[PDB]
Amino acid sequence: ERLEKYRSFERYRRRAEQEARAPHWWRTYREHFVRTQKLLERKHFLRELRANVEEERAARLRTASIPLEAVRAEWERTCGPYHKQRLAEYYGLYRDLFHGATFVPWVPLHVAYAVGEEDLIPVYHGNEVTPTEASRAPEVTYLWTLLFINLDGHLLEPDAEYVHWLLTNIPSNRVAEGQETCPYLPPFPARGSGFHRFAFLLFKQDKPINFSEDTRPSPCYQLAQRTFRTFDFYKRHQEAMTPAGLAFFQCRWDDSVTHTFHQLLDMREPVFEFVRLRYLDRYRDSH
Amino acid sequence: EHSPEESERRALLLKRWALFKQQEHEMERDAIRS
Amino acid sequence: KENEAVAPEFTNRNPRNLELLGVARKERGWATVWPNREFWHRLRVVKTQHHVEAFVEHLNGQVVVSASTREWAIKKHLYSTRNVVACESIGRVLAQRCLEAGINFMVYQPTPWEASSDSIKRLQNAMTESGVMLREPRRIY
RNA sequence: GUUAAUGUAGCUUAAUACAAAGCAAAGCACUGAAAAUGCUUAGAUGGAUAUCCCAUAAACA
Repeated sequence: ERLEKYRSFERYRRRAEQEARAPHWWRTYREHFVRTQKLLERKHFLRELRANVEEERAARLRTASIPLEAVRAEWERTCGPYHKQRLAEYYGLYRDLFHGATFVPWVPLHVAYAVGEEDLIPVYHGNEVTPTEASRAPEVTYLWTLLFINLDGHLLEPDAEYVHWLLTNIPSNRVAEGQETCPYLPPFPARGSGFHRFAFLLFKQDKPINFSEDTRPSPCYQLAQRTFRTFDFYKRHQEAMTPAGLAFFQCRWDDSVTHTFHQLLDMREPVFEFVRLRYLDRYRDSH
Repeated sequence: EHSPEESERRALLLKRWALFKQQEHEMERDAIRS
Repeated sequence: KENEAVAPEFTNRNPRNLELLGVARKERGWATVWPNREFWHRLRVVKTQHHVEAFVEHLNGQVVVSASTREWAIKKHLYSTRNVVACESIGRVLAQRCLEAGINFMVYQPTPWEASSDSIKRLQNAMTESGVMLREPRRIY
């Protein structure tokens, strides 16, 4: 009785997993392989909800339901930005884009790809959107600077990346007024490279700055001029640029990708795949 | 034999009776501690 | 055409490139311990005394999707944090957060008593209807 | 009144940030008892700084 006994196996498993996370003298797997007033007002509503007999009746009748849409909007306002950072960091955007610099987003950036005019394809964090679905520029809803990247879409150099379209001196929310430094190009992910992560970055602009260096010919179909580095570009403008918004999706190869490489990029489709007696008696076993 | 309506009515107050006892025990346990 | 030049090998850097493709390595160790580690993501469901929480954790130990009833948005519309419906709601909320995160596949390993729980079963029913798969794809060798 | 305690919910310096948290405790079902398990129940800043403090309760009194 003196020894403590967890009343469920998982509690020991969770405790053991938590114990394994911390380093220990004994060998473990990881070592080898590794405001207030608002709340008071909120609480008053909670007591009212508990008091409501109808809610209690549903609970005992196990028929109660909750509206997902209402919860979703509230969640974004309260702690949504913090979760936004986790997804970006988990996908390695910060390490690849800013060389390890980490920023908590503050602007709830949202992007969706317009399917003609009837509907527009969402762009979640870590979303999956086919290149066929990216033939057009997406709608962004959130001065400012708006930038598009294919983090791993570069075909020749690992560190380098290409811009889809870059807008500068964006006034407030409207994006039509931004300078079209880079014309829009549809995604061109190489076949057999799996999922390419594309990150959409929003930077706060303290003062309007003309990015004549970042201006590119419209239309431009050359990869040699599309290649760029986010880190040095951000460093050159780090004084007036503080990132606050994010949105990124993953895309596979698709039939449109063949069209993009050939019709306008005008180059071969890139294809890759990960690759996993006397004299002779002495030579042979017999001797 | 209780009717289904009676069980529903009793079920609601049985929760209150459980609540009334539960509150008493907390006070009773604290009362013993004092 | 000069553009036709293409490099011999790609330089994909996405952490989930292999994982989403299915070629990423799955933990094949821990042969002396139960259960299996052949899962990229796992659903961790923790029921506290007053709150019910469900998390999705990758092999690296970083939760990507975290659903908790203590969160303000869900609870204000949720009558009692501890309830069978709460497990259903958190499952749908966890699914919606799973929808938010872009993760479609996860491995769930309920315990004998947890599996028997109707609330967890309904929570799984909420997950399956929302599309979140309780079984992950097999690794590609 | 002098000394002194002592004031988020049984416990916690959980927290003042994105939640007033986790843990203890509770009804019923399940019949050796217990425990386990399913489904369910109730709650706090009696209080401030960004130490006094009033309340409370003691030795002095």
